[PDB]
Amino acid sequence: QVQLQQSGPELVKPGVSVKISCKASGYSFTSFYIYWVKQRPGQGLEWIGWIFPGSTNTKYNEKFKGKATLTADTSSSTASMQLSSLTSEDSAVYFCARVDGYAMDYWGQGTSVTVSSAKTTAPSVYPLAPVCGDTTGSSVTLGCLVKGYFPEPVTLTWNSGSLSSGVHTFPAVLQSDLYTLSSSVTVTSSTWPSQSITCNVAHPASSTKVDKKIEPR
Amino acid sequence: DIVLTQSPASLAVSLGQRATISCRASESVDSYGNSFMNWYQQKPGQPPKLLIYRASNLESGIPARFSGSGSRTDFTLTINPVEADDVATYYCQQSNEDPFTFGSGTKLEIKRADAAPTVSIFPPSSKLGTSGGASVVCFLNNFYPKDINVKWKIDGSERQNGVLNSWTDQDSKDSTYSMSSTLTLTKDEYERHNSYTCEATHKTSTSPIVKSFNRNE
Repeated sequence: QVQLQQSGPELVKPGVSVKISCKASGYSFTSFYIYWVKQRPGQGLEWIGWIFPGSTNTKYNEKFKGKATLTADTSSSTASMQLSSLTSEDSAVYFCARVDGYAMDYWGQGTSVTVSSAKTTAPSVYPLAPVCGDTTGSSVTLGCLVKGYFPEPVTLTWNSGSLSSGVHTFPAVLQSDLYTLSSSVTVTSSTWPSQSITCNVAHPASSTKVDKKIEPR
Repeated sequence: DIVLTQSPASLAVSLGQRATISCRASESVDSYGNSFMNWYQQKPGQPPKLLIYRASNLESGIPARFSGSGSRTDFTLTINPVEADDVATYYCQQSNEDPFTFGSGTKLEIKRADAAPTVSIFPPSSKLGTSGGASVVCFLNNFYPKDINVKWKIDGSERQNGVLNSWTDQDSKDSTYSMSSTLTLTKDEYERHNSYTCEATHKTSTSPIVKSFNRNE
Protein backbone atom coordinates (compact mmCIF):
# COMPACT_ATOMS: atom_id res chain seq x y z
CA GLN A 1 0.00 0.00 0.00
CA VAL A 2 1.85 3.05 -1.35
CA GLN A 3 1.45 6.14 0.86
CA LEU A 4 2.99 9.59 1.23
CA GLN A 5 2.59 11.27 4.63
CA GLN A 6 3.45 14.97 4.76
CA SER A 7 3.86 17.07 7.91
CA GLY A 8 1.27 19.43 9.43
CA PRO A 9 0.49 23.11 8.62
CA GLU A 10 3.18 25.77 9.15
CA LEU A 11 3.27 29.41 10.28
CA VAL A 12 6.51 31.27 9.52
CA LYS A 13 7.93 34.79 9.90
CA PRO A 14 9.52 36.46 6.82
CA GLY A 15 13.24 35.68 6.49
CA VAL A 16 13.09 32.28 8.20
CA SER A 17 13.87 28.95 6.50
CA VAL A 18 11.58 25.93 6.96
CA LYS A 19 11.92 22.16 6.47
CA ILE A 20 8.98 20.17 5.08
CA SER A 21 9.02 16.38 5.52
CA CYS A 22 7.38 13.69 3.36
CA LYS A 23 7.26 10.17 4.84
CA ALA A 24 7.06 7.30 2.34
CA SER A 25 5.76 3.79 3.08
CA GLY A 26 4.64 0.75 1.06
CA TYR A 27 7.46 0.72 -1.51
CA SER A 28 11.26 0.80 -1.92
CA PHE A 29 12.18 4.42 -1.16
CA THR A 30 15.48 4.56 -3.11
CA SER A 31 14.17 3.29 -6.47
CA PHE A 32 11.63 6.01 -7.42
CA TYR A 33 11.80 9.73 -8.21
CA ILE A 34 10.07 12.24 -5.92
CA TYR A 35 8.77 15.50 -7.42
CA TRP A 36 7.72 18.59 -5.47
CA VAL A 37 4.86 20.91 -6.47
CA LYS A 38 3.79 24.35 -5.20
CA GLN A 39 0.21 25.68 -5.18
CA ARG A 40 -0.58 29.36 -4.65
CA PRO A 41 -4.06 29.63 -3.03
CA GLY A 42 -6.75 29.94 -5.73
CA GLN A 43 -4.20 29.45 -8.52
CA GLY A 44 -2.47 26.75 -10.61
CA LEU A 45 0.29 24.21 -9.96
CA GLU A 46 4.05 24.86 -10.02
CA TRP A 47 6.81 22.25 -10.34
CA ILE A 48 9.70 22.98 -7.96
CA GLY A 49 12.18 20.11 -8.45
CA TRP A 50 12.84 16.37 -8.34
CA ILE A 51 15.05 14.32 -6.00
CA PHE A 52 16.34 10.75 -6.29
CA PRO A 53 16.64 9.17 -2.78
CA GLY A 54 19.44 6.84 -3.96
CA SER A 55 22.19 9.48 -4.10
CA THR A 56 22.68 13.26 -4.29
CA ASN A 57 20.99 14.03 -7.61
CA THR A 58 18.62 16.98 -8.08
CA LYS A 59 17.25 19.21 -10.82
CA TYR A 60 15.31 22.35 -9.90
CA ASN A 61 13.08 24.86 -11.65
CA GLU A 62 15.05 28.03 -12.53
CA LYS A 63 12.41 30.08 -10.68
CA PHE A 64 13.07 28.07 -7.50
CA LYS A 65 16.81 27.29 -7.86
CA GLY A 66 18.09 29.69 -5.19
CA LYS A 67 15.20 29.09 -2.80
CA ALA A 68 14.44 25.35 -2.64
CA THR A 69 16.87 22.62 -1.57
CA LEU A 70 16.02 18.90 -1.58
CA THR A 71 17.32 16.20 0.77
CA ALA A 72 16.39 12.56 1.44
CA ASP A 73 17.28 10.26 4.33
CA THR A 74 17.38 6.58 3.32
CA SER A 75 17.13 5.15 6.85
CA SER A 76 13.94 7.05 7.76
CA SER A 77 12.62 6.95 4.16
CA THR A 78 11.66 10.64 4.32
CA ALA A 79 11.94 13.30 1.62
CA SER A 80 12.64 16.78 2.99
CA MET A 81 12.46 20.23 1.38
CA GLN A 82 13.98 23.40 2.83
CA LEU A 83 12.72 26.81 1.69
CA SER A 84 15.03 29.74 2.44
CA SER A 85 13.83 33.22 3.49
CA LEU A 86 10.08 32.97 2.90
CA THR A 87 8.18 35.96 1.49
CA SER A 88 4.51 36.91 0.98
CA GLU A 89 4.46 35.14 -2.41
CA ASP A 90 5.59 31.88 -0.77
CA SER A 91 2.47 31.31 1.36
CA ALA A 92 1.21 28.25 -0.54
CA VAL A 93 0.35 24.53 -0.37
CA TYR A 94 3.41 22.37 -1.04
CA PHE A 95 3.03 18.79 -2.30
CA CYS A 96 5.33 15.77 -2.49
CA ALA A 97 4.65 13.27 -5.28
CA ARG A 98 5.98 9.80 -6.11
CA VAL A 99 6.83 9.57 -9.81
CA ASP A 100 7.34 6.49 -11.95
CA GLY A 101 8.35 7.91 -15.35
CA TYR A 102 6.90 10.10 -16.39
CA ALA A 103 3.77 10.80 -14.33
CA MET A 104 3.05 11.60 -10.68
CA ASP A 105 1.30 8.45 -9.41
CA TYR A 106 0.98 9.00 -5.65
CA TRP A 107 0.62 12.26 -3.71
CA GLY A 108 0.87 13.59 -0.15
CA GLN A 109 -1.83 15.64 1.59
CA GLY A 110 0.03 18.92 1.10
CA THR A 111 1.46 21.23 3.77
CA SER A 112 -0.19 24.65 3.99
CA VAL A 113 2.48 27.29 4.66
CA THR A 114 1.26 30.80 5.54
CA VAL A 115 3.35 34.00 5.75
CA SER A 116 1.73 35.98 7.41
CA SER A 117 3.55 37.98 10.10
CA ALA A 118 0.79 38.10 12.73
CA LYS A 119 0.50 36.72 16.27
CA THR A 120 -1.00 33.26 16.84
CA THR A 121 -4.40 33.68 18.52
CA ALA A 122 -6.72 31.30 20.38
CA PRO A 123 -10.06 30.34 18.75
CA SER A 124 -13.40 30.93 20.48
CA VAL A 125 -16.11 28.30 19.99
CA TYR A 126 -19.78 29.31 20.21
CA PRO A 127 -22.77 26.93 20.00
CA LEU A 128 -25.68 27.95 17.76
CA ALA A 129 -29.03 26.70 19.05
CA PRO A 130 -32.30 27.39 17.15
CA VAL A 131 -34.17 30.68 17.75
CA CYS A 132 -35.60 31.06 21.28
CA GLY A 133 -38.86 29.14 21.53
CA ASP A 134 -39.63 25.53 22.45
CA THR A 135 -38.90 23.77 19.11
CA THR A 136 -40.51 24.18 15.67
CA GLY A 137 -40.43 20.65 14.23
CA SER A 138 -39.82 18.80 10.94
CA SER A 139 -36.04 19.23 10.59
CA VAL A 140 -33.96 21.80 12.49
CA THR A 141 -30.39 22.94 11.79
CA LEU A 142 -27.55 23.41 14.29
CA GLY A 143 -24.44 25.58 13.97
CA CYS A 144 -20.95 26.08 15.39
CA LEU A 145 -19.15 29.44 15.35
CA VAL A 146 -15.35 29.70 15.51
CA LYS A 147 -14.57 33.39 16.02
CA GLY A 148 -11.16 35.08 15.77
CA TYR A 149 -8.27 32.66 15.27
CA PHE A 150 -4.82 32.58 13.64
CA PRO A 151 -3.58 30.83 11.62
CA GLU A 152 -5.18 28.14 9.42
CA PRO A 153 -6.62 25.52 9.64
CA VAL A 154 -9.41 24.40 12.00
CA THR A 155 -10.65 20.80 11.83
CA LEU A 156 -14.39 20.64 12.52
CA THR A 157 -16.06 17.45 13.74
CA TRP A 158 -19.60 16.55 14.86
CA ASN A 159 -19.99 13.86 17.55
CA SER A 160 -16.39 12.63 16.99
CA GLY A 161 -17.33 11.94 13.34
CA SER A 162 -20.47 9.80 13.56
CA LEU A 163 -22.95 12.39 12.26
CA SER A 164 -20.86 13.63 9.33
CA SER A 165 -23.32 13.40 6.42
CA GLY A 166 -25.54 16.50 6.51
CA VAL A 167 -22.72 18.88 7.44
CA HIS A 168 -21.79 22.11 5.65
CA THR A 169 -18.27 23.26 6.54
CA PHE A 170 -17.41 26.75 5.27
CA PRO A 171 -13.95 27.91 4.09
CA ALA A 172 -12.25 30.49 6.33
CA VAL A 173 -12.22 34.16 5.29
CA LEU A 174 -9.69 36.65 6.68
CA GLN A 175 -10.87 39.91 8.28
CA SER A 176 -8.63 42.44 10.09
CA ASP A 177 -5.75 39.93 10.38
CA LEU A 178 -8.11 37.30 11.88
CA TYR A 179 -9.77 34.16 10.49
CA THR A 180 -13.45 33.25 10.98
CA LEU A 181 -15.09 29.93 10.07
CA SER A 182 -18.51 28.31 10.57
CA SER A 183 -20.11 24.86 10.28
CA SER A 184 -23.77 23.80 10.11
CA VAL A 185 -25.39 20.40 10.65
CA THR A 186 -28.95 19.61 9.50
CA VAL A 187 -30.70 16.77 11.36
CA THR A 188 -34.27 15.49 11.88
CA SER A 189 -36.35 16.85 14.78
CA SER A 190 -36.80 13.33 16.19
CA THR A 191 -33.09 13.00 17.04
CA TRP A 192 -32.79 16.35 18.89
CA PRO A 193 -32.52 17.07 21.73
CA SER A 194 -33.09 13.36 22.44
CA GLN A 195 -29.68 12.49 20.99
CA SER A 196 -26.81 14.67 22.26
CA ILE A 197 -25.09 16.48 19.37
CA THR A 198 -21.68 17.94 20.22
CA CYS A 199 -19.28 20.25 18.37
CA ASN A 200 -15.63 19.15 18.25
CA VAL A 201 -13.16 21.92 17.37
CA ALA A 202 -9.38 21.51 17.11
CA HIS A 203 -6.65 24.11 16.51
CA PRO A 204 -2.96 23.18 16.02
CA ALA A 205 -1.09 26.42 16.88
CA SER A 206 -2.96 27.32 20.08
CA SER A 207 -3.12 23.59 20.95
CA THR A 208 -6.80 23.90 21.89
CA LYS A 209 -9.39 21.11 21.79
CA VAL A 210 -12.67 22.75 22.82
CA ASP A 211 -15.75 20.51 22.96
CA LYS A 212 -19.16 22.17 23.27
CA LYS A 213 -22.60 20.57 23.59
CA ILE A 214 -25.42 22.39 21.79
CA GLU A 215 -28.19 22.88 24.35
CA PRO A 216 -31.55 24.67 23.79
CA ARG A 217 -31.53 28.31 24.95
CA ASP B 1 8.92 27.36 -19.74
CA ILE B 2 6.58 25.39 -22.01
CA VAL B 3 3.24 27.19 -21.75
CA LEU B 4 0.15 25.00 -21.48
CA THR B 5 -3.22 26.70 -22.05
CA GLN B 6 -6.60 25.11 -21.31
CA SER B 7 -9.87 25.92 -23.07
CA PRO B 8 -12.41 26.64 -21.80
CA ALA B 9 -11.56 28.12 -18.38
CA SER B 10 -14.93 26.94 -17.03
CA LEU B 11 -17.64 24.66 -18.44
CA ALA B 12 -21.15 23.70 -17.31
CA VAL B 13 -22.36 20.20 -18.22
CA SER B 14 -25.60 18.43 -17.22
CA LEU B 15 -25.41 15.07 -15.41
CA GLY B 16 -24.88 12.21 -17.88
CA GLN B 17 -23.64 14.39 -20.76
CA ARG B 18 -20.27 14.81 -22.50
CA ALA B 19 -17.59 17.35 -21.52
CA THR B 20 -14.66 18.41 -23.73
CA ILE B 21 -11.42 19.85 -22.31
CA SER B 22 -8.56 21.09 -24.51
CA CYS B 23 -4.85 21.55 -23.73
CA ARG B 24 -2.72 23.54 -26.20
CA ALA B 25 1.09 23.46 -26.01
CA SER B 26 3.75 26.02 -26.97
CA GLU B 27 6.13 23.20 -27.94
CA SER B 28 5.51 19.65 -29.18
CA VAL B 29 5.66 17.37 -26.13
CA ASP B 30 5.14 14.26 -28.31
CA SER B 31 8.81 14.43 -29.41
CA TYR B 32 11.04 11.32 -29.74
CA GLY B 33 8.02 9.18 -30.73
CA ASN B 34 5.36 9.21 -28.01
CA SER B 35 3.26 11.93 -26.34
CA PHE B 36 4.37 12.89 -22.82
CA MET B 37 1.13 14.58 -21.74
CA ASN B 38 -0.51 13.72 -18.41
CA TRP B 39 -3.96 14.54 -16.98
CA TYR B 40 -5.04 15.25 -13.40
CA GLN B 41 -8.22 15.62 -11.32
CA GLN B 42 -8.11 17.85 -8.23
CA LYS B 43 -10.97 18.26 -5.76
CA PRO B 44 -10.75 21.20 -3.28
CA GLY B 45 -8.70 20.40 -0.15
CA GLN B 46 -7.27 17.30 -1.85
CA PRO B 47 -4.09 16.61 -3.89
CA PRO B 48 -4.33 16.09 -7.69
CA LYS B 49 -5.24 12.58 -8.86
CA LEU B 50 -3.64 11.15 -12.01
CA LEU B 51 -6.27 10.04 -14.53
CA ILE B 52 -4.46 9.51 -17.84
CA TYR B 53 -0.75 9.48 -18.70
CA ARG B 54 0.67 9.91 -22.23
CA ALA B 55 -2.64 11.29 -23.55
CA SER B 56 -4.05 7.78 -24.18
CA ASN B 57 -3.04 5.40 -21.35
CA LEU B 58 -5.27 5.52 -18.25
CA GLU B 59 -4.03 4.80 -14.72
CA SER B 60 -5.25 1.65 -12.94
CA GLY B 61 -8.38 2.33 -10.89
CA ILE B 62 -9.60 5.12 -13.18
CA PRO B 63 -12.88 4.37 -15.07
CA ALA B 64 -12.95 4.05 -18.88
CA ARG B 65 -15.37 7.00 -19.13
CA PHE B 66 -12.36 9.30 -18.67
CA SER B 67 -10.83 9.46 -22.15
CA GLY B 68 -7.91 11.53 -23.45
CA SER B 69 -6.52 12.14 -26.93
CA GLY B 70 -4.16 14.33 -28.97
CA SER B 71 -0.68 14.65 -30.46
CA ARG B 72 2.06 17.30 -30.93
CA THR B 73 0.62 20.42 -29.26
CA ASP B 74 -3.16 19.92 -29.32
CA PHE B 75 -4.53 17.55 -26.67
CA THR B 76 -8.05 16.82 -25.40
CA LEU B 77 -9.63 15.18 -22.33
CA THR B 78 -13.27 14.04 -22.30
CA ILE B 79 -15.53 12.66 -19.57
CA ASN B 80 -18.54 10.70 -20.85
CA PRO B 81 -20.78 10.28 -19.05
CA VAL B 82 -20.23 12.77 -16.20
CA GLU B 83 -21.14 12.07 -12.56
CA ALA B 84 -21.79 14.14 -9.42
CA ASP B 85 -18.33 13.32 -8.01
CA ASP B 86 -16.59 14.80 -11.08
CA VAL B 87 -16.67 18.33 -9.60
CA ALA B 88 -12.98 19.28 -9.79
CA THR B 89 -10.39 21.48 -11.49
CA TYR B 90 -8.66 19.48 -14.23
CA TYR B 91 -5.02 19.96 -15.26
CA CYS B 92 -2.75 18.83 -18.08
CA GLN B 93 0.99 18.44 -17.43
CA GLN B 94 3.96 17.83 -19.72
CA SER B 95 7.20 15.91 -19.22
CA ASN B 96 9.66 15.91 -22.15
CA GLU B 97 11.64 19.15 -21.65
CA ASP B 98 12.78 20.77 -19.50
CA PRO B 99 11.37 22.16 -16.30
CA PHE B 100 8.05 20.33 -15.87
CA THR B 101 5.00 22.58 -16.29
CA PHE B 102 1.32 22.13 -15.46
CA GLY B 103 -1.60 23.38 -17.55
CA SER B 104 -3.72 26.43 -16.85
CA GLY B 105 -6.76 25.05 -15.04
CA THR B 106 -10.27 24.29 -16.25
CA LYS B 107 -13.06 24.17 -13.67
CA LEU B 108 -15.85 21.65 -14.21
CA GLU B 109 -19.34 22.44 -12.88
CA ILE B 110 -22.65 20.58 -13.17
CA LYS B 111 -25.98 22.00 -14.34
CA ARG B 112 -29.12 20.66 -12.65
CA ALA B 113 -32.65 21.68 -11.58
CA ASP B 114 -32.95 25.00 -9.72
CA ALA B 115 -33.23 24.67 -5.94
CA ALA B 116 -34.39 27.06 -3.21
CA PRO B 117 -32.14 27.68 -0.17
CA THR B 118 -33.31 26.57 3.28
CA VAL B 119 -32.58 29.73 5.29
CA SER B 120 -31.90 29.49 9.03
CA ILE B 121 -31.15 32.48 11.28
CA PHE B 122 -29.17 32.09 14.53
CA PRO B 123 -28.94 34.56 17.45
CA PRO B 124 -25.61 35.12 19.25
CA SER B 125 -24.77 32.65 22.04
CA SER B 126 -24.80 33.53 25.75
CA LYS B 127 -21.00 33.06 25.83
CA LEU B 128 -20.56 35.77 23.17
CA GLY B 129 -22.11 38.41 25.45
CA THR B 130 -19.64 37.63 28.25
CA SER B 131 -16.68 38.09 25.88
CA GLY B 132 -18.24 41.32 24.57
CA GLY B 133 -18.97 40.14 21.03
CA ALA B 134 -22.21 39.64 19.09
CA SER B 135 -22.35 37.65 15.84
CA VAL B 136 -25.68 36.90 14.16
CA VAL B 137 -25.30 33.86 11.89
CA CYS B 138 -27.40 32.98 8.83
CA PHE B 139 -27.07 29.70 6.92
CA LEU B 140 -28.24 29.16 3.34
CA ASN B 141 -28.06 25.42 2.65
CA ASN B 142 -28.42 23.39 -0.57
CA PHE B 143 -29.36 25.71 -3.46
CA TYR B 144 -28.79 26.11 -7.20
CA PRO B 145 -27.37 28.11 -8.91
CA LYS B 146 -24.47 29.73 -7.00
CA ASP B 147 -25.63 33.30 -7.68
CA ILE B 148 -27.17 34.71 -4.48
CA ASN B 149 -27.12 37.98 -2.52
CA VAL B 150 -27.58 38.35 1.24
CA LYS B 151 -28.81 41.59 2.81
CA TRP B 152 -28.77 42.21 6.56
CA LYS B 153 -31.40 44.45 8.15
CA ILE B 154 -31.31 45.84 11.69
CA ASP B 155 -34.55 47.50 12.90
CA GLY B 156 -35.80 47.87 9.32
CA SER B 157 -32.59 49.49 8.07
CA GLU B 158 -29.83 47.85 5.99
CA ARG B 159 -26.36 47.23 7.44
CA GLN B 160 -23.31 46.40 5.30
CA ASN B 161 -20.48 47.04 7.78
CA GLY B 162 -19.12 43.90 9.48
CA VAL B 163 -20.65 41.36 7.10
CA LEU B 164 -18.55 38.22 6.62
CA ASN B 165 -19.44 35.90 3.73
CA SER B 166 -18.22 32.43 2.71
CA TRP B 167 -19.32 30.15 -0.14
CA THR B 168 -18.83 26.37 -0.26
CA ASP B 169 -17.68 24.30 -3.23
CA GLN B 170 -20.23 22.20 -5.15
CA ASP B 171 -21.45 19.12 -3.28
CA SER B 172 -19.99 15.80 -4.46
CA LYS B 173 -23.49 14.25 -4.32
CA ASP B 174 -26.25 16.90 -4.43
CA SER B 175 -24.28 19.20 -6.77
CA THR B 176 -25.61 22.16 -4.75
CA TYR B 177 -24.14 25.32 -3.21
CA SER B 178 -24.20 26.65 0.37
CA MET B 179 -23.46 30.07 1.89
CA SER B 180 -23.05 31.55 5.39
CA SER B 181 -23.22 35.21 6.44
CA THR B 182 -22.30 36.75 9.81
CA LEU B 183 -22.82 40.21 11.33
CA THR B 184 -19.67 40.90 13.36
CA LEU B 185 -20.93 43.42 15.93
CA THR B 186 -20.20 44.37 19.55
CA LYS B 187 -22.42 43.87 22.63
CA ASP B 188 -22.85 47.67 22.85
CA GLU B 189 -24.38 47.82 19.35
CA TYR B 190 -26.42 44.62 19.79
CA GLU B 191 -28.45 45.65 22.87
CA ARG B 192 -29.50 49.03 21.40
CA HIS B 193 -31.54 47.55 18.52
CA ASN B 194 -34.17 44.78 18.59
CA SER B 195 -35.04 43.15 15.24
CA TYR B 196 -32.51 41.41 12.98
CA THR B 197 -33.61 40.09 9.57
CA CYS B 198 -31.68 37.84 7.19
CA GLU B 199 -32.79 38.34 3.58
CA ALA B 200 -31.79 36.42 0.44
CA THR B 201 -32.83 36.91 -3.20
CA HIS B 202 -32.58 33.99 -5.65
CA LYS B 203 -33.54 33.04 -9.23
CA THR B 204 -36.04 30.45 -7.95
CA SER B 205 -38.46 33.06 -6.55
CA THR B 206 -38.99 36.81 -6.97
CA SER B 207 -39.93 37.10 -3.29
CA PRO B 208 -36.86 37.06 -1.00
CA ILE B 209 -36.71 34.52 1.83
CA VAL B 210 -36.79 36.58 5.03
CA LYS B 211 -35.77 34.92 8.30
CA SER B 212 -35.80 37.20 11.34
CA PHE B 213 -35.54 37.12 15.14
CA ASN B 214 -36.38 39.51 17.99
CA ARG B 215 -34.10 39.98 21.00
CA ASN B 216 -37.20 40.44 23.20
CA GLU B 217 -38.27 36.80 22.64
